[PDB]
Amino acid sequence: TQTLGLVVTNTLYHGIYFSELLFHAARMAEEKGRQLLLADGKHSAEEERQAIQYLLDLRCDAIMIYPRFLSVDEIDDIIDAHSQPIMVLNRRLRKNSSHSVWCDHKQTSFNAVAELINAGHQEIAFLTGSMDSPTSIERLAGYKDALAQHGIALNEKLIANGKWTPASGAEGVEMLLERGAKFSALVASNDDMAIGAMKALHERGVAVPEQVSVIGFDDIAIAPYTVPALSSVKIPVTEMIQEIIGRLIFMLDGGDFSPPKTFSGKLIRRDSLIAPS
Amino acid sequence: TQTLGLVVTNTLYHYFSELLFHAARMAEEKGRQLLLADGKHSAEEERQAIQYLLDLRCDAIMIYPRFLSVDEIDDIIDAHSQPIMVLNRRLRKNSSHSVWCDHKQTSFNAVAELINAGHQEIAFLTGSMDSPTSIERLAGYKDALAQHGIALNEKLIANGKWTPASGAEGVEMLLERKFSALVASNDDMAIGAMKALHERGVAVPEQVSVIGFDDIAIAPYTVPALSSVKIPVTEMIQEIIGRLIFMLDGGDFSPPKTFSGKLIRRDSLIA
Ligand SMILES: OC[C@H]1O[C@](O)(CO)[C@@H](O)[C@@H]1O
Ligand code: NA
Repeated sequence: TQTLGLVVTNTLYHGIYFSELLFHAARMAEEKGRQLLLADGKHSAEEERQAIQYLLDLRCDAIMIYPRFLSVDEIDDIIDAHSQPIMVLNRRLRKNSSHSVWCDHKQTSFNAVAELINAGHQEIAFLTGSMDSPTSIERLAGYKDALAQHGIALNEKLIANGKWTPASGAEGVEMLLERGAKFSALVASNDDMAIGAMKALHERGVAVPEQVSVIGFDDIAIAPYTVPALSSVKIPVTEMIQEIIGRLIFMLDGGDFSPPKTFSGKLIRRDSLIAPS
Repeated sequence: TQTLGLVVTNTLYHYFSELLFHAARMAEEKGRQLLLADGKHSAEEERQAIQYLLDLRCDAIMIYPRFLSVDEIDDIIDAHSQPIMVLNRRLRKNSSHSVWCDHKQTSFNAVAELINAGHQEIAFLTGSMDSPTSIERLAGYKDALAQHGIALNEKLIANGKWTPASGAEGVEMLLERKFSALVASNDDMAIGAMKALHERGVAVPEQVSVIGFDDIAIAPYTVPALSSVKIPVTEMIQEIIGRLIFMLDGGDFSPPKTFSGKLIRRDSLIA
């Protein structure tokens, strides 16, 4: 039998929803008659690398790595050092670019922020995710680029560092309100923080969306059911997983590495978003 | 280093988020590698998953079964010297190899806490009826009523599917037929239910009190904040990983620990 190996970091948040990604990977492997193995990549570059080798030494025939910590170059070196088909999710490779399936998180963020600016929002708050996360880093970069491209000055008092948890959302908002710098819209780097933030705003008697419009990322199942319904950036996780797993199985059947279908999210517009007052 | 193998069918890869995070974290705090295999869609495939991991030289196995029966699981246990344990299922012979929560009892106790606070007409939204947890929560609800001794009304009960959309749909159904509290089988459903109540302009908790099960991270941040039954998932994972490694470390098996849920009262509930 052929086995597909998955390596995924033990982080509380994942930019590509983990149970969703695992579900579609498992389903795809099952339908194509492959066994699936997932190894804990744990929580550092070194352990992500060791988990890849571990799976090979279990005779996995192909590997999908979803790494938080390994640098692009480290990933390219891994791919080159091995004969088995190895592909990377959520990171864009420099040398082995056909081995990546990636979503331009920076662009998605730029797009959500640009939408706020074109709806009339000049003073936009931003809640970051953890600073060790590529996805968090890209979203923040897309926020700063959207401001700078629209001739809006960057003010770090409008950026609150968060940790992907609802609590960090509520606390990030309380911190921004105490800072006193005015804002008409808030972009949270995931839905959990956006929900925490809507709570703290409601508690402080700040109307959403009337006084502050809110956007998250992830488009979680509860987003249409928050009060008010949460506008959110949807990532094509399912598509992305079917691509990388489908390609890895293609390789095992004699396929070759063809150029990348790249991906982008879409902002889903719900009641938490409107023009300023 | 030693490896702990985890067999979980993909039909459960939708609580699962928690288990994976916590099993991995707890394996790393103890210096072990976690490896997971997919139990797929049959007793034979779950069995084969376990054997697969063993033949890859995992040192101990945890399974979260869907298809394999306990008779079947007890026999797998007897046929292997490697520690093999089961999460969320009660074993008959090797009960010490089991980590399980009495979902029917904690459901009972939560609904009872509603009765004692003054509720008499209590609505109930089920999870998917192929899930034992779903069965047991319904069961615990019907027991608390019958025993209080409020008489079961099948009009106060709707079928859900564990999703927020199904919670809203369930409430929509219920509204086209009188209750002061609503019990949702998970938070996700509770949240969709509160959305449908708000949409209809039914006041929560003033008109309808709402509780869920799971106590998810977002619960305190909903509007109103969601009252929920906290299951000790983290503690149960710590227990199963801890016990396996105890076996590996040379220790031995022990009578199973009892885990109970607890109702956390928030703004979405009153007496
Ligand atoms: O989808 C979430 C629900 O599904 C299950 O994983 C299987 O019954 C439950 O443990 C959980 O409450
Ligand atoms: Na994280």
